[PDB]
Amino acid sequence: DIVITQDELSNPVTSGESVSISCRSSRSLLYKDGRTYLNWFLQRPGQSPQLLIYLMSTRASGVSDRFSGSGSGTDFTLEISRVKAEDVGVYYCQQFVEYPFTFGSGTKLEIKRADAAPTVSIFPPSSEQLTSGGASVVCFLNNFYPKDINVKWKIDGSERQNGVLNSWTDQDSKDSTYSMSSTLTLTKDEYERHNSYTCEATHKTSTSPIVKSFNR
Amino acid sequence: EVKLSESGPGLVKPSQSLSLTCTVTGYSITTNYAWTWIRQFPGNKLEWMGYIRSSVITRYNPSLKSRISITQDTSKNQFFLQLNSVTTEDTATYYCARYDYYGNTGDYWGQGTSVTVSSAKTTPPSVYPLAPGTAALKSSMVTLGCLVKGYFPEPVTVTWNSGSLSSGVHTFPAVLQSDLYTLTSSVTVPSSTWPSQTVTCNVAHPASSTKVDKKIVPR
Repeated sequence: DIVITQDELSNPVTSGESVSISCRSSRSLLYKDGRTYLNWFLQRPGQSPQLLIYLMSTRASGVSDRFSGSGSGTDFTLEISRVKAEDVGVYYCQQFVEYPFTFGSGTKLEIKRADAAPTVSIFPPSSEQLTSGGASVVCFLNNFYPKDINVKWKIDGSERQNGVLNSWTDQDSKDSTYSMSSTLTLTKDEYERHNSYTCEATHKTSTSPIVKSFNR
Repeated sequence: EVKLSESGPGLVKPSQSLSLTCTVTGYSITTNYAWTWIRQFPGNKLEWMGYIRSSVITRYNPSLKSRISITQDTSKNQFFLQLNSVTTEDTATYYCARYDYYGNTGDYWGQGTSVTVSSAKTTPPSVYPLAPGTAALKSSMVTLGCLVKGYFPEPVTVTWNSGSLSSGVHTFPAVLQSDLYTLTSSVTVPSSTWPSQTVTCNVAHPASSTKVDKKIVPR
């Protein structure tokens, strides 16, 4: 079958800049009718794919003129002019000339914005959970940029790595930041045997870890 | 003005048959469009599965062998996907879409429906409030949360004050541990509006028919 390749973007793009994304096909997508059967989609974080361009260069209804498609029969470019925060997501090309109408692997667009420190919040186990025999300590590290961050847990001053589960959001469509949750899960017994719990964020925006603590 | 919507079981056992429905409103399916099924795997790879067009013509991805059938019910303006002999490799989000013959779908895709293929059992989540330990700066912001723990399969939906609180929410991707998922959601509001106004998270798990509200109260 036709093999479709999409290239990584090496750099994040600032609001207002324009960026070109590449898609390549091992076979010409130009058909007998003179039309080139190549689509571009955006999939915004959490959403269904949305078509931007079909027949290589035609915009779908309602699609901003900021999006323009060009190409040969085998090398294609999507140019996104004057990038907006809401453009963040993964851009997929899809050949539409023959089965199996293969989608490319996608190219993620990241927005470059000003650095922002994480807003850190810590939460003791709920009384309801304690009743159940479990104890989860939750820490949110919210709306930071860039995405690179380290979280460290300390129990009574000593680092804890076991029982930590982390989750990270995709880049925000409105403010171009990232957020992260860190949950330290222990048995009720384990939790009752210690006093001081600390969530500590290391991020480029601060020389010192940004720490949040509570005493049981 | 066209709208498409997928429906069907979110959990199917291995070797069993997956069945989904696409309900189309606003446009007749006895038309010259490729009424199509697409799926997106964990990790986000997209795969074209097949279409039905003009009521009686179909085409399928050869990768799906003879496991796939696409049919329609004209009376209900619905088209269907059947996928037999499923394995864990068929775990994906399933989408229906209306493709024209030139490749144009616009935004005529469904919201997608998650299908998990597993022998594991449906388990409802326990929902826990996340309040702050003490008092934090007033005339500023306060973050609250909910821990949605120990459910299977995906997905869960979290809202705050039944959708009234939409900005400043972060619902994190679930983490899988021992065939059970755990997710947290945070919400940030003016310290002026809490605890003076109520803040409650609404958690739904369709697979287990769970729908729980948990009010965040000062501890």
